[PDB]
Amino acid sequence: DTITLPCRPAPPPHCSSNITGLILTRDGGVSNDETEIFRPSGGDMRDIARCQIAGTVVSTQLFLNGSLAEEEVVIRSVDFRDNAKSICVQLDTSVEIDCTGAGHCDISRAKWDNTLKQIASKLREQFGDRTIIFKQSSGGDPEFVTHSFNCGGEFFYCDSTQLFDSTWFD
Ligand SMILES: *[C@@H]1O[C@H](CO)[C@@H](O)[C@H](O)[C@H]1NC(C)=O
Ligand SMILES: *[C@@H]1O[C@H](CO)[C@@H](O)[C@H](O)[C@H]1NC(C)=O
Repeated sequence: DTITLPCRPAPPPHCSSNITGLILTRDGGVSNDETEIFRPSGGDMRDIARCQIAGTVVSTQLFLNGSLAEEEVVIRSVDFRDNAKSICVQLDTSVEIDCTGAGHCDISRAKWDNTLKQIASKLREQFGDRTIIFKQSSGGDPEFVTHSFNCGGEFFYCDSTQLFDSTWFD
């Protein structure tokens, strides 16, 4: 099985990338459900220091191409206790996005799931034994809410509401 994310306009095949990390923002679990909600960020991915892992392509939410870890998912922040501070996520293996040109870029469901199992068990190291909920960016504009990227001089905007709709370790 495969996660089919629609994008506008129809991304060319050469815009296939590797996901090598992502910026998350805890809202975070503010007055108790024994949970933590995390959402992908809509902010500039260079407006977050101590996450100097981006290569060349301009994006939001995830890092297309760019730097990987030595061989364990590494999650960092300037202060996890402050929810205004974004969380840097750097992978160890990259999940490939295959843009076929029709209108959607595709992700192996199995690859994502286990990239999510590792992130959540890393977040669970920092914050402890609590439910890690992955959810959609909660707005701002039609830009913010999507995974946007630059490829061939143009911006493509992908409905990323599928990658972030999970709960781990209830
Ligand atoms: C993505 O994944 C691996 C990372 O080592 C790389 O060897 C491969 O060439 C990359 N392919 C694409 C399409 O990004
Ligand atoms: C990322 O790297 C691959 C392999 O070099 C490249 O072909 C692809 O176009 C890059 N992705 C983007 C969005 O430019």
